Amino acid sequence: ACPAPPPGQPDIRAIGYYTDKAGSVIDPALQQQNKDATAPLDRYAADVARMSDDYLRNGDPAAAQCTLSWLGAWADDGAMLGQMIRVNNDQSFYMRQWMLDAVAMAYLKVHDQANPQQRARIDPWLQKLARANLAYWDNPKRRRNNHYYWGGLGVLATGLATDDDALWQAGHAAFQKGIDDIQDDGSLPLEMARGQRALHYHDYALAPLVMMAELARLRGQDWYASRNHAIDRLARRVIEGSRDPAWFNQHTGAAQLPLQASGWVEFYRLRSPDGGVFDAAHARGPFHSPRLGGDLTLMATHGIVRTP
Repeated sequence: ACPAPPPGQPDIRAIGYYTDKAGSVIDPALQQQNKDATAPLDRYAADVARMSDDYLRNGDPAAAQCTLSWLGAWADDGAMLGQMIRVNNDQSFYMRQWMLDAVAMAYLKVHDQANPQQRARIDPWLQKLARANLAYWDNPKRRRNNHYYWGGLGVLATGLATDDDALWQAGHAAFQKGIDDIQDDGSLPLEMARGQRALHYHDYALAPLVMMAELARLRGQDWYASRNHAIDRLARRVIEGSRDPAWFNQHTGAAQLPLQASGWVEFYRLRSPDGGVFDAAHARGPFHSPRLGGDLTLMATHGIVRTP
C-alpha cells in the first residue's frame, strides 16, 4: 500500500556552513549540524521523487497515488509555511526553495492522476510556498545569484502544475535573469566570486536554468535560444571545466575542486549542436537529484510527464 507520510513540520531550522565571504570553505561541524536538521526534509524529497520516478518508469497509478497522497498530507499539515529560523544566514529560506523544487517537480510528474480533491489540497500549498519565496526576492537588497534561479524552478513548476500564469511569468523572469547574467566568456560574475567553488557554482547555476527551459518545452516553448544562445555559452564553460579547470583556476585566485557535471547534461545532450561533448558526463551514470525533479536520466529519455 501507500506508506505513511512523515509528519509535516511548519518550521525550517537550517544552519550555514561556509566560513568565508567566497562561500567556499565548509565548516564540517556546522555542515553535519545542517545535515541532521534537514534529514527529515531530504528524506521526504527523496521519497516523493522516488515514487514519482516509479510512476514514470512503468505507468503504475499506485506510485502516482502514493505521491499525491504524501503531498496532500504535507499540504494539510501546512508543511514549511512556518517561521524560517535564522541561525547564521538564510539557509532555512534556501531549504524551502529547494524543497519546493522537489515537491513541485514530483507533483508535476504525477499530475495527470490527481482527483479534483487532490489538486484543491495541493495547489494552494505549492502556490503559498512559491509566493512566499518570491516575496524574499522582491527586495532589491537580495543579490540574485544561483538561489534566485533555483527558486525560479519551483515557482515555475508550481505555475505550470497549478495553472497560475503569474507564477509562470515569475519563473520565466528568474530564468531570464540567469541567461542575462551569462557573460560572453560563458561565466557568471557572482558565481565567479565563489573561489574554490566557482566552477561548482557555475554548474549549480546551470542545472535549474536548463531544467526551467525543459518545463518551458512542456508548454511548447523554446527558451534555449535567448540572448544569442547564452545557455550554450554557460554549458560550454561547465563541461569544458569539468575536464579542464585551468580557466577557472586562473580567472579565480583559487584552485578549483573537481566537478562532475550535474544531470542537466542528460537533457542538454538532446539540445546542443554537438551533444557528443556530454558523453563522459552521460556515462558517469544515471543522475538522481530530487531538488531537480528526481531521475534526470529517466525524464530526459522519456519526458518529465507521461502525457501533456
